[PDB]
Amino acid sequence: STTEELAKTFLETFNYEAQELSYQSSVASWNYNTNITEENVQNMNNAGDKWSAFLKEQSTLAQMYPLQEIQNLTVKLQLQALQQNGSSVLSEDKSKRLNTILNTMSTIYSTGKVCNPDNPQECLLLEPGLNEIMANSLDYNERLWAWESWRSEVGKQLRPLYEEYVVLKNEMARANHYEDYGDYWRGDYEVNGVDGYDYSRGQLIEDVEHTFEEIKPLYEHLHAYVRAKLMNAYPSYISPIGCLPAHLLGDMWGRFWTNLYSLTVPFGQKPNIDVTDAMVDQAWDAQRIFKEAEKFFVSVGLPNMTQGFWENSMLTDPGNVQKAVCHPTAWDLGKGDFRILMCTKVTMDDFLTAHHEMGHIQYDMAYAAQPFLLRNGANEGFHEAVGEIMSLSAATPKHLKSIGLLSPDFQEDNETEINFLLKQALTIVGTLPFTYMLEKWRWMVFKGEIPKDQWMKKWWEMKREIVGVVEPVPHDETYCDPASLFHVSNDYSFIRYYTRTLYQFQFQEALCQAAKHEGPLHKCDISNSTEAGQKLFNMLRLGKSEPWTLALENVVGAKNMNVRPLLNYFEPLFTWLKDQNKNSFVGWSTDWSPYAD
Amino acid sequence: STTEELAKTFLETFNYEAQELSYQSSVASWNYNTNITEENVQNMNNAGDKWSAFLKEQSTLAQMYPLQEIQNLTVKLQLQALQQNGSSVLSEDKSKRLNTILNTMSTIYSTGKVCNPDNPQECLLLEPGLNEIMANSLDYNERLWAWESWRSEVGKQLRPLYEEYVVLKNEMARANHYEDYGDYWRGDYEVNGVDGYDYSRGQLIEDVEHTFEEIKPLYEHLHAYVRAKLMNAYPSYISPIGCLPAHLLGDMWGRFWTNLYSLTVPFGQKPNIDVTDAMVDQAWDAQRIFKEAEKFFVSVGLPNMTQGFWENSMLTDPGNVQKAVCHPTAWDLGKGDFRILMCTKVTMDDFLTAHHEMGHIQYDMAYAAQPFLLRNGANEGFHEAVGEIMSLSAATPKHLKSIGLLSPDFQEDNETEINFLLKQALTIVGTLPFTYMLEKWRWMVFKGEIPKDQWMKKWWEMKREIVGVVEPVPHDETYCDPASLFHVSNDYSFIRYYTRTLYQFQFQEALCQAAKHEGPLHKCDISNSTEAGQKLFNMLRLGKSEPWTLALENVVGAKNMNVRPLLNYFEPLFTWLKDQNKNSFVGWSTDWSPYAD
Amino acid sequence: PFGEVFNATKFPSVYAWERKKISNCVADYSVLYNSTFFSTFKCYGVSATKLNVYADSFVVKGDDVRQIAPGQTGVIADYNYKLPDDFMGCVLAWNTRNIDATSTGNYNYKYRYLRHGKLRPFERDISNVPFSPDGKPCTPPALNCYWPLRGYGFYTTSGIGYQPYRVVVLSFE
Amino acid sequence: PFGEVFNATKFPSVYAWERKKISNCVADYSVLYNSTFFSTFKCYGVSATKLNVYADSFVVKGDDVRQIAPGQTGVIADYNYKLPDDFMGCVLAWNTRNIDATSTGNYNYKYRYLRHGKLRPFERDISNVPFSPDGKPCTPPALNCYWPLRGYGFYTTSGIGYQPYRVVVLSFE
Ligand SMILES: CC(=O)N[C@@H]1[C@@H](O)[C@H](O)[C@@H](CO)O[C@@H]1O
Ligand SMILES: CC(=O)N[C@@H]1[C@@H](O)[C@H](O)[C@@H](CO)O[C@@H]1O
Ligand SMILES: CC(=O)N[C@@H]1[C@@H](O)[C@H](O)[C@@H](CO)O[C@@H]1O
Ligand SMILES: CC(=O)N[C@@H]1[C@@H](O)[C@H](O)[C@@H](CO)O[C@@H]1O
Ligand SMILES: CC(=O)N[C@@H]1[C@@H](O)[C@H](O)[C@@H](CO)O[C@@H]1O
Ligand SMILES: CC(=O)N[C@@H]1[C@@H](O)[C@H](O)[C@@H](CO)O[C@H]1O
Ligand SMILES: [Cl-]
Ligand SMILES: [Cl-]
Ligand SMILES: [Zn+2]
Ligand SMILES: [Zn+2]
Repeated sequence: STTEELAKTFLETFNYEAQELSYQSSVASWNYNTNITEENVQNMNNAGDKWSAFLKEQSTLAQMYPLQEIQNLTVKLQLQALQQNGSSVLSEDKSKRLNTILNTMSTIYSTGKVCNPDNPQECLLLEPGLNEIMANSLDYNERLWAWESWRSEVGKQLRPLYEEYVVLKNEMARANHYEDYGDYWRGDYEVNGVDGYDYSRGQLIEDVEHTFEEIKPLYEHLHAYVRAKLMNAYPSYISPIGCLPAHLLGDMWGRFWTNLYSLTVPFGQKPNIDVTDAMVDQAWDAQRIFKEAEKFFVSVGLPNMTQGFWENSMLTDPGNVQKAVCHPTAWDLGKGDFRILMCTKVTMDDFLTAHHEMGHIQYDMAYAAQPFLLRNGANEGFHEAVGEIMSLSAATPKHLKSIGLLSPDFQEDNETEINFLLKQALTIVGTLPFTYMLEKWRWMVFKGEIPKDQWMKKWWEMKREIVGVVEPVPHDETYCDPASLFHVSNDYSFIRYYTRTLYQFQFQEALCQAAKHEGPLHKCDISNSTEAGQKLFNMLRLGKSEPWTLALENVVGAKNMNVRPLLNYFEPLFTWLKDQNKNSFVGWSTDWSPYAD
Repeated sequence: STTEELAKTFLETFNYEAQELSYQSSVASWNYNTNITEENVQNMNNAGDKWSAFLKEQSTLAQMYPLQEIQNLTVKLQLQALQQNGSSVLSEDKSKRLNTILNTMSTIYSTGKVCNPDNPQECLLLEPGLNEIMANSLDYNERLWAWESWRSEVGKQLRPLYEEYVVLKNEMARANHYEDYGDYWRGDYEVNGVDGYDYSRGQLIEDVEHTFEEIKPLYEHLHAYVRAKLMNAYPSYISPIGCLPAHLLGDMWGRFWTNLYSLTVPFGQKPNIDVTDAMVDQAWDAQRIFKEAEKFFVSVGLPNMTQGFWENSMLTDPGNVQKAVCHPTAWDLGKGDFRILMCTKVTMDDFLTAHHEMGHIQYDMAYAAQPFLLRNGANEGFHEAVGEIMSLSAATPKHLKSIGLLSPDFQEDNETEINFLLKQALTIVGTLPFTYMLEKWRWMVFKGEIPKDQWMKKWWEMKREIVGVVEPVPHDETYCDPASLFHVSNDYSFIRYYTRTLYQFQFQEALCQAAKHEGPLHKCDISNSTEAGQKLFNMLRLGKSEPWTLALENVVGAKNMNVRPLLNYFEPLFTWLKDQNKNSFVGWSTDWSPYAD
Repeated sequence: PFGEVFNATKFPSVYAWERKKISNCVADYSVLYNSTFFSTFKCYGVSATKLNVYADSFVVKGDDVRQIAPGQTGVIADYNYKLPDDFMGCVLAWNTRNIDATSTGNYNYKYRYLRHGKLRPFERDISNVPFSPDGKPCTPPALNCYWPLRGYGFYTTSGIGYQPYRVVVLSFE
Repeated sequence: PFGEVFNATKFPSVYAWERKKISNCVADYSVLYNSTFFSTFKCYGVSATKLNVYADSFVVKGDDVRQIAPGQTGVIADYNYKLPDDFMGCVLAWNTRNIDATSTGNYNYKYRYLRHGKLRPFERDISNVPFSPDGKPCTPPALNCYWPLRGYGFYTTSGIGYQPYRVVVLSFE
């Protein structure tokens, strides 16, 4: 009859009601994404709103319970999740307007197009068209064109909205007792009450920046090596001591240097670790891919997929006569209903992707025992981390040999190790500075530290300083380049990609330690190990129930995010780089730019 | 013209002369030990005397130099070393008699044989035959026989001589300004003048006994565990609360429990960490063993063996038609002449012993740069310790894999680790008590604290109380059991094997640190670490040119010996032991006997 | 007359389970032995015959079948149907996802999730009175007042533990 | 006439080294170029030819060969044979363990370990006069009186650095 007991009986009703509405919503969202009928877009919104309403109504009611007046770890968590004053904390107009902005920014980005200045007839969308240029084109100017067009068009448009977005979003943040929207976001990493596992919203920046320091040397060398390589691609356009022209990086923003591989490859004479054709030559279908991935998890002591998984999943593009979205996604509908949606092509990329996806599903399964509100990864970085773990083990020539997709011969010579690691750093290491830099600006912009009259002038004061990248054309304030990147002008916390990245390496290490693994860390295949699964499932079964600090500890034995395992994955590379950089300049000068004067 | 200058030119003459006679002596002793011809036993004595004479003549002469009147560290050492009285301090008859005793005892031991009571034709020699029984026989009585015969035969004989040995050797001691021969021996460890680095003859006992107390708990569990196991081997012959029957320990005296492995192994279903058969199965010969250990030292940055080593050494028993002493020895003849003498059998014990022997040789090489009189280990325990350092790294399963005596697979789980630790303890931990107890008994008998009428009472009293062992049959003063062992009746100090074991692990801790080693000390292999290589050689190079306390501090940072490292190396096995012993009595009763029945 | 219990076209909700009495009948039980059509059969007596009984029918979620046994924790066993720690016969169950579940949802089957104090073996509460965790009458929408009866909602694309199961519990006295 | 120097059956002791004068000869030196038979060849000038000399013969311990060069510390170079810091030609040595060394001991080759003051380049002292660290005539066995000359004693089973080495030092002017 105390306030604790009234709360328990409350959450009890919530769980049972959420489960029903939530399930109706997912089954709806799914039906639409797998079958884009007109009727469906209504139903997806039908259940989509009842579910929203329910939460809103529950949140407001869950508000009438003092969690500060609760002696029970678990319940407090659930309540606080529900005590989402949400947008509602604002006012009729503010909340209305804010959503107007959110939706507008989202539409502009997704719908914005740029047209060829000396061919106004043909316009291109960021996907594909533009993106396709930024990933394959070797023409400096064409690449310049895209890069600039996109920021000069959709960018400029989002500026006004992003400005107000920051305002409205901040009022909201402060009203819920945060310093700013940044503080809000950083919240996801917080832990109150447990001792030794507690964690603060400031502690994140502290831990982020200190761990980033220990990354620079590796990055600077990667930077120097690609720089010299780029000089040969675009002779004359690059300074051996200066930053890298942002439009030459492989994608629209340089979020990943993955497409730089074609022209930064250490030994182009080396051959094929790419079983893409080996799979094809074996007449592999979507079925085999997934049955295989199942087998993989089964080997470490994890359960088969549910009979339901095979009954309800969509493992291939239905083609026409039934269009669908193709972003590979792992579905946790609820009511023990699991399935994946993926327009599977017989690529090595897709073979790995399948393991990443089924990783998520395996996670969703493990934590199904948790009360509804705890059924989620420890933090935004956990689920992605667990998926990347999987790609890592399956990618190894050892595993691929084990499967019989790689010739049981094939010597894993000292050179294919480099080719491989470099193509990994280009994606994995290349993104850290960018990702940190991105949230660093965002963060500060919400804390008032970056005046509206010094926004873009600060974006680049930091891209040059932090990322070693420069703007091929200068930008004043009619520009809003950061919002030019999806997650930004779509309201998503970005630092996840950093902490995820660091996590997955700690995981992989602890698991190859557990899988008793001798070789270099990047050749490890947790496959066929059960004490590996165990050490993992031990944290996989928690979801949000505990503090990540504990969940993470359950696998690594650490109470915090650690850079060192990540550096260890690139130790063989790091040394090679330093050597290659023997007579090359390591570092950059912020003052140089490709347009000068 | 000063006294220091007259001295310099003296030692200069000594070194050049000593080198010639000493060399001839060694080449003589070697030629005997490897080819026991008649002519040879003369020449061994020949040069052996010319060398004795030269020293005696140089001793009296060195006397005439006031070292107190010398302001140079080096020379003072050398002189003082020459300023010795040795046997000479006695008389014509005493010194003659003493040597008669020394040689008689030494011959009785080496030449004694026991003949089968119900087979007066076949007799057995301590080595092999007798030793073979004590190392393999599972028969209570056959082992009872051996053990008893040997002490009943050669033992009774030496009793008379040992009694006189004690007298004459004590006079000798006291005449040189010592309390007793015990004080004499304990001398090796002394240091006068340096401050902080001084160490007294009594400090040894103190440090020994104090450090031993801290070893007891570990030994008591090892004891309890092997006891239980032995009860299964010899049903009915052992009391669960009583001491261990001395004839059942695995060698003639129970100096090492190494041969108890076969029937105390924690997990026999594992893949045997005793690579004896592996070696046998792979056709390993003596050359491989030694060439293998050289490779090991080379890997830490030490030199190959000298061409001479390979040409002149004797790495196998010539068999008949050229008998030889088989005690494994490392010869530093002089004139950079180095060789090992070892009747190498393809066993793991031998493979480790090869490393230990070749360690001594490495030490001998490293300090050949030192003036002749400084060419020696810091103290009597340094050489033995350096040899045992090598055995430590080479025994690890990790090294064993590297060598290829263990499957390139082989996953080191936590049971193989107990097995490895249990076996290391059997050898290492098991001798600690046996060694302390032996030296104590002696030290006491030397100090006169033990009357000839109880010589064998107090022995079996301490063998019961300190070691937890018991004579299978009662021994009156007709018996002289300790002399039943080589070192006792061949006039060698023993504590070297205790002090040695402690340094062993101290050195190892520091070395594995210098080798940037991951985790637990017991799993460390310094091979391939030129750094750890360098570190060791740096206190090797020194010879006896330094007080052992300083030299010890150069490598491990401690002025004195400590037991902590040993105890940490054994911790996993310690904790596992306590658990196994939960259903058994831990400790023993001195009151139980296999004959008082 | 067991065919009339097991093959019965419709089953009740656990909160309102049906006890059929059987006396003066002779059955072989073998119409039950020969059945892989059964996902559960845990008896608590034997598995023989005497050709002589209380059959209780209802429906529950797959993961709930575990609670239809002596001792069992709570919710279903606590508030709806509690076997006795004491005596016992058998507990039979079978998946009926194509009978009692639909693609669009089937919420006809109910269960009680709130109450004051647990039920005694074989007790049956069919009351439907607005609940408050501390006595007191109620009047929803009022806060802290909830309706104790709740619908299962069996979707045909759900997990096995979420699919409907018909359960029959035979009791010999 | 070089074969007469190098292939000389017998070489002297260092304290009494032999200097052969070579004038009015023509030698190609190639009979020295083509030789892995030489464990030392340090020249302090060149490695060419003018088809035009002072050959110095003696024997020393392996580890002593290092003193047959300018600068060099002492003992052999100090009291027996000192090359000039100044000018220099070539210094050649070869291992002769099977010629000047015997398993039983070969003490024929001598060297001086005591003296008053160092030698000047190419100086040569062959005196054998009882030595005292302070002037003063001597009479061994008298204390602090030692004979300056001492024998090497070359065993065939010694270390490389203790084995005998024949050394020829060519000097050009
Ligand atoms: C920490 C605590 O208060 N204990 C209980 C816990 O045993 C139970 O599982 C949970 C479910 O409502 O409620 C409370 O959290
Ligand atoms: C002759 C002698 O006593 N040896 C040393 C010598 O090793 C060292 O090079 C020198 C340095 O000052 O001092 C002494 O001369
Ligand atoms: C500078 C000095 O006087 N030191 C010398 C040292 O060089 C030499 O090796 C030693 C040998 O007698 O004597 C002194 O220690
Ligand atoms: C440099 C070194 O010390 N190693 C050499 C090794 O290279 C050589 O092949 C071998 C031949 O006998 O001798 C040594 O082991
Ligand atoms: C202890 C050990 O593994 N030594 C290794 C040897 O195995 C390997 O073949 C070689 C190549 O890098 O390096 C080291 O010598
Ligand atoms: C209502 C609830 O979720 N609590 C249960 C409780 O019934 C159980 O006895 C205990 C396990 O110790 O904790 C939870 O699993
Ligand atoms: Cl940008
Ligand atoms: Cl004994
Ligand atoms: Zn994903
Ligand atoms: Zn030894």
